[PDB]
Amino acid sequence: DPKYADLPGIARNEPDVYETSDLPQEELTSTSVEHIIVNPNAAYDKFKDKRVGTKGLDFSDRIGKTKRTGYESGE
Amino acid sequence: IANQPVVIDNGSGVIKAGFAGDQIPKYCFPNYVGRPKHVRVMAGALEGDIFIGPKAEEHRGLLSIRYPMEHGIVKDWNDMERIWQYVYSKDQLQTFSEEHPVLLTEAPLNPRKNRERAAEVFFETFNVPALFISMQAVLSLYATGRTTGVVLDSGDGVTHAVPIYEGFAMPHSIMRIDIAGRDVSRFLRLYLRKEGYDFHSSSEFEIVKAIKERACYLSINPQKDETLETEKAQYYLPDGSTIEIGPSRFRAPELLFRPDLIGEESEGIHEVLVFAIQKSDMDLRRTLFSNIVLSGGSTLFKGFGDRLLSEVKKLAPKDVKIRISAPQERLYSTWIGGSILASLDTFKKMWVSKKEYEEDGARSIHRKTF
Amino acid sequence: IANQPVVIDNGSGVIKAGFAGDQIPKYCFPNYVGRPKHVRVMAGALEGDIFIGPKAEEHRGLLSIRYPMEHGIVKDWNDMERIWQYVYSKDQLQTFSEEHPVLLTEAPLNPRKNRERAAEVFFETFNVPALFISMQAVLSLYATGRTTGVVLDSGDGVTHAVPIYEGFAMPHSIMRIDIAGRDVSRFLRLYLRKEGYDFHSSSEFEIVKAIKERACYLSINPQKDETLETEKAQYYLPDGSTIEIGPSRFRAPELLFRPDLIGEESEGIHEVLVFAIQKSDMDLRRTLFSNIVLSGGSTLFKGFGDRLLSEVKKLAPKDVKIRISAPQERLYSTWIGGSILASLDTFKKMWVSKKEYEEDGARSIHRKTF
Amino acid sequence: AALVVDNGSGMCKAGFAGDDAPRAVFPSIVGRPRHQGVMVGMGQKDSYVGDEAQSKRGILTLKYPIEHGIVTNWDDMEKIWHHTFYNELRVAPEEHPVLLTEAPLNPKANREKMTQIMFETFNTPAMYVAIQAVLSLYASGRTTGIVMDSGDGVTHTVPIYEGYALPHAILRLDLAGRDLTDYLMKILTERGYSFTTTAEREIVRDIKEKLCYVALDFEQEMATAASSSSLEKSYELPDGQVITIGNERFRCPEALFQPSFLGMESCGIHETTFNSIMKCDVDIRKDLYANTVLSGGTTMYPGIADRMQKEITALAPSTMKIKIIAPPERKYSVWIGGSILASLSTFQQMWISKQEYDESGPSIVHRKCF
Ligand SMILES: Nc1ncnc2c1ncn2[C@@H]1O[C@H](COP(=O)(O)OP(=O)(O)OP(=O)(O)O)[C@@H](O)[C@H]1O
Ligand SMILES: Nc1ncnc2c1ncn2[C@@H]1O[C@H](COP(=O)(O)OP(=O)(O)O)[C@@H](O)[C@H]1O
Ligand SMILES: Nc1ncnc2c1ncn2[C@@H]1O[C@H](COP(=O)(O)OP(=O)(O)O)[C@@H](O)[C@H]1O
Repeated sequence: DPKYADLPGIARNEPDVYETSDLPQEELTSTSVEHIIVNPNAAYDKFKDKRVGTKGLDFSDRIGKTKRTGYESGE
Repeated sequence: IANQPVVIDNGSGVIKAGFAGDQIPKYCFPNYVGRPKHVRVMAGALEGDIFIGPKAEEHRGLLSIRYPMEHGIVKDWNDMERIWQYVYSKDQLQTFSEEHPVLLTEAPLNPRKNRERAAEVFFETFNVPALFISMQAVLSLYATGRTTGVVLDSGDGVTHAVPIYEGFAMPHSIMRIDIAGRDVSRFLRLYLRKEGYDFHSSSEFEIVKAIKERACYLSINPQKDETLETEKAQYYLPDGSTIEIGPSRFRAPELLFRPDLIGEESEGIHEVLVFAIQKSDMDLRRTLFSNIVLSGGSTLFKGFGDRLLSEVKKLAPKDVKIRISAPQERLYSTWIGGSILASLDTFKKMWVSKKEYEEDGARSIHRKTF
Repeated sequence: IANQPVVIDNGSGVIKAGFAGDQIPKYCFPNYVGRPKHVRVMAGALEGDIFIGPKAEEHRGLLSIRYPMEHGIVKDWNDMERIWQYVYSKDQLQTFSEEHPVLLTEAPLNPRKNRERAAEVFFETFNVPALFISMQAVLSLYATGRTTGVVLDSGDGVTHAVPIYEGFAMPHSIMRIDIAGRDVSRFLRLYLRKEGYDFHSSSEFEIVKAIKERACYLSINPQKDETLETEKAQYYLPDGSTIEIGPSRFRAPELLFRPDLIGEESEGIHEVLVFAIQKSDMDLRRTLFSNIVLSGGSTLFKGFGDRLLSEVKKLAPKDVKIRISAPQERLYSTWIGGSILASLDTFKKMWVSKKEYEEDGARSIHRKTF
Repeated sequence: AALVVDNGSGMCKAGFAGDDAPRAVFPSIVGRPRHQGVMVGMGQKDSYVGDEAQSKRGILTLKYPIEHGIVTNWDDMEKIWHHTFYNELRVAPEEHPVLLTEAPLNPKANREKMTQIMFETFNTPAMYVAIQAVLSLYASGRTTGIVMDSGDGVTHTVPIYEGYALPHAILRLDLAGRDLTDYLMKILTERGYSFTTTAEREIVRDIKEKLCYVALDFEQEMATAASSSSLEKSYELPDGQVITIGNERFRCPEALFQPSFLGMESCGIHETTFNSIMKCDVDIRKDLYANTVLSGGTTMYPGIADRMQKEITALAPSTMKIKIIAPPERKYSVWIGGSILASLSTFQQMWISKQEYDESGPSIVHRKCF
């Protein structure tokens, strides 16, 4: 504004930002899906107490005693 | 460490994150590595040149977005490290590796080099005290509560069926295919070029994904619905501009069962699952039939599962009842299963200490893992 | 030098200058080379020809004025030198090149030769120890505060419409037109000649340019108002001669958008801007519609922005919100941003020292230019 | 016997079945003057076909319906075709079947539009359209080979193994010499050779064919050429202007080797072809290494085969020997390949007649494509 005052060639009456007056899932809805929550804390506390024993569950290209099984020990 | 374990839903195309004590991942985002395709001289643009989150989620037409997990297998690990640092950053966790137990995800029969490289990061650069990374199938098992079943975990760019009864592995029956929805989106831009739409950018590929996740489904009849007259649904661009569709929206994921269109041999992963069924035990099969595990966001199509039910009817014998196990938020389902697994206290033997990595590393990875 | 930097409001038709801290270029005057209308061989004529300001604003039917920079192409190098010395004199600068830092501003489509030759004069005849060459769109953005934007300028013949988001140097986004009010007024006086009004001398045409800047507008219904019978309001010259204008008051400027009868079938920068839109991407385009900046002096017209608004409204599709920022001091916006850039500390390192120019020269110009 | 009509992206070529020299060697470009207030010049055409447009190139607006081969206004080229008949052979299209050209990844609507023009408009007794690369390999005399086809509007490497469809590796690429000419006139503009219209483009594309070659070590050759002042060769143009080109000659084709110059978000031509190579069986790709079929008239360049060869050779294993197939007549081998292709026994049965089209509509284009 003071610059506009001090500058003679600068005219006025200008709506500066000239603009355009602009004015302003289904898979679950199938005949066969059953999307169910496991109730994370419920199933978690359930399987949580179920201890799991392991004893060197080792398998990668390991030769000796052909059959192997993960979580070897018991708990 | 006695801290909250970092639960990362590291999917090939959708890599989310969070913690165990939280039943919702708070740091969800897909796979993306953007590098500015434009020079910047005048001040006003922020830098880092590897943008994750907002910058990448706003300036799509400026950053050369990379999807470093090539079929879930990344070789530009450096970028992933920076994304993990972004996770350690203020926007996601403000924590350290040493400060928390960590949990990432895995795919079956990956190249050992990737696992080794990842362990190098998390135990050399990052220095997690106790950590273990495993299959997404177990996460889904927690998401279902089931223990018996053929985990059909088919994400963004990987499709795999994991047959496991009562928590007992059967790798010979377990199959894995490193191709999925990402390629159907690739095929979608192939449709674009079929009708002349040179939207080659990764951002343009995201627009393609927006249509994929916006106007696409599965018509259960192949030629009976393909050879008909299409209405050519006018999709609205990131400008809202009209673009028709054609039969494209439903005939695009057909390639997943006839890979010959892309010049590939396969059967349609469900048939590979039927092969796994054949690899299993006769009456124990029926259970797995009823164990219709649904995983990977690529499964989101109207009539998708029903088309696969039709596939079952075309290939499975009578009365071998199948039972759809749908997840609500399939992507979070995996993460929440990981939250359950990470929240397991007994994880002692299940994790891998940092000193263990210092003892053997690779040998101890592949040793302790399957 | 550690002094007040000379902030210059450069230009092919209007070149002004001032300093940092000043809110206005202290001495506002246009670009012109004022030579006499007579043979200055005989003594007692308008020799020297260094007629800037009151000297040019003194003799009217005695001066045949010239114009050096023609669409960013300056050829009257020595005439520019004497105009510089006029500025360097105590009427405009009151100091020297050695005594104060100098800032140079440019636009695209400028050959390196102009930059090199001007830098030769500025570092050899004049000797700026702290000199930098820059753009003008950057300065207009500085004045508007924005960094993201479709910056446009309306100079004497300087018209670049480059969409620049966050100060990103995007040379492939360059869409520069080298024409404005200059030739517009030239064929507007041709219309005057069509109705009997000859203006062949420079000053004789400078009065016509004063009309261009005074009694000329944009009738938003160009062919409708053209088909409508005009009334031809009478203009009064410094001589006071009655001159009706009428349709021609808006014909030649509306002819910019509709170059139909020019021969030089130009565009009307909205078309060029749509081409720049195509260069950008819909995600960025949607934002940049709202991010449009105007500059220069030819923007000054009655119904200017609104006519161009109507133009793009006829161009842009639905649900496309466009906003075109355009203050009142579009000329000074460059100078304002020059003072802003002068206030930048990076700019101190951005400038090329005199010694640095002596070391490389042209390579230093085009390397340290940005 | 038939009508072997080639549709060059730049110029044109045509003739009957079995003709050796292309008859319609003229610019496949459209042009019209500035239809303004002036009257006609003793009565003349409206549209200017090729050489007519080439003749009075100073005003005739050199345009193209062609968008890297994609014809927008089919009326243009069809009138050109009518006149092309009645220009070269003066034969009606109804007595001889026609033969046309195409490029992969083309929207079928283009070819169907073309087809209906030939039947509804031209009433051809039979018709056919095929890929130019097929004619190139036809002229070579092979069936197994990676036909790197390169028109001056588009580029598409065509890997073939005993005349078999391998479109997954075949990739269209809108790489035009016109694009290089765009960048070329742009860099000329900053070299003082500031020119704008398409007439300038015609002259400089001929100059591109005159001295624009392919170097071997672009940066090293660039530095030496910067030092080799004699290499900056001159040529006094048709107008009084002269030129200066030492870098420019090879500086411009590096955009093909580096999309960075244009920001094409692609790969360089050599590794782009290698990417297309990577989509196949590496052991049959061995044959393709031997089948280095360099085709397309836009490959007539000095020092291009060794450049490309060396690049992919650096990408290839030592045993994987590159064996260039590139006759200098490959430009004509397109039309001549079609001309001698018309003389094929099976091809005299392989046709699309009037009732064959009419009674099938545009649907017949799909199976009658190749
Ligand atoms: N001596 C030369 N030097 C450089 N380039 C050349 C030379 N001779 C020909 N060319 C290239 O050949 C191109 C024209 O050949 P081309 O056969 O590709 O034309 P076209 O119209 O694309 O034909 P079609 O569309 O049928 O392939 C020009 O772009 C030019 O770059
Ligand atoms: N509606 C949809 N249609 C097709 N694909 C989808 C849809 N929604 C998500 N996807 C795909 O599935 C992916 C998410 O599945 P996810 O299991 O996270 O993949 P990954 O584990 O490989 O990241 C997304 O990256 C997306 O490509
Ligand atoms: N009211 C007006 N109407 C038309 N043109 C104008 C008006 N005011 C200024 N101009 C034009 O704009 C020019 C000033 O803009 P500027 O950006 O300084 O031009 P340049 O950069 O070419 O000197 C003047 O030379 C004149 O041609």
